[PDB]
Amino acid sequence: PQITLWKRPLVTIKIGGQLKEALLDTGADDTVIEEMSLPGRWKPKMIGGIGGFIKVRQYDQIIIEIAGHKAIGTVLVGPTPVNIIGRNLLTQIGATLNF
Amino acid sequence: PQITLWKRPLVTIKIGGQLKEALLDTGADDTVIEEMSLPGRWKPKMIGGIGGFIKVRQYDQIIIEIAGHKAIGTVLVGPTPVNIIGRNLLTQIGATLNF
Ligand SMILES: Cc1ccc(C(=O)N[C@@H](Cc2ccccc2)[C@H](O)CN(CC(C)C)S(=O)(=O)c2ccc(N)cc2)cc1Nc1nccc(-c2cccnc2)n1
Ligand SMILES: [Cl-]
Ligand SMILES: [Cl-]
Ligand SMILES: [Cl-]
Ligand SMILES: [Cl-]
Ligand code: NA
Ligand code: NA
Repeated sequence: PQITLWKRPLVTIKIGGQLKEALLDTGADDTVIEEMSLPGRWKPKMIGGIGGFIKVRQYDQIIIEIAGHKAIGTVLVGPTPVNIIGRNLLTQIGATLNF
Repeated sequence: PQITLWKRPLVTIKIGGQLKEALLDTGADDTVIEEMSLPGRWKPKMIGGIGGFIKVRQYDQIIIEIAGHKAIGTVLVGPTPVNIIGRNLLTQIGATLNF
């Protein structure tokens, strides 16, 4: 698809058996999801941006279906105000910015 | 161009005759730049990021070139970690997300 930017680029994802709405975010290095359980090992991480830092749990090798496209990678879980699909998974679905 | 997302989507911008680096950020509603001098009056704005909110200065109808594409629009100035080109100006340069 071609997604214009007149509105926020929100899509449906499936993660950990759950459907969520998430922002396709070229400004985010990694994917960050609101609090949920995921299986397997994790380790703590701090991530920063406008307004400072939050503590998250880093889960590696997590499968996510993004607008119907499967990808695997790291998912950070923590108190993000918005679910964000970052570059680490945008690359895997072949997302590009075009102008 | 067609910009892939394996690296941060950094471009050169020009504002007030000065070249700066900025991130093309589909997850940002609005363009936010680090402290600089801009002409004219400003209005207050609160924006919300990953870590909470920052107060910024809103300057309207500012001339800005983005990766060689001319825009005129709103620029927010405040303590952002990186200069970010948000959707308000990504639409002016005709940017879409594609996969
Ligand atoms: C005006 C404005 C300026 C900058 C930003 C912004 O910092 N965007 C964030 C994403 C975001 C969006 C909304 C809330 C928190 C985080 C940006 O795209 C990515 N950030 C990095 C950039 C600042 C360099 S980030 O979120 O800090 C970040 C850092 C590390 C990682 N791994 C992932 C994300 C957002 C807005 N506002 C905005 N933009 C998009 C959606 C909403 C929103 C959504 C729901 C309800 N209300 C507002 N609000
Ligand atoms: Cl990854
Ligand atoms: Cl590629
Ligand atoms: Cl905001
Ligand atoms: Cl604008
Ligand atoms: Na894992
Ligand atoms: Na103005």
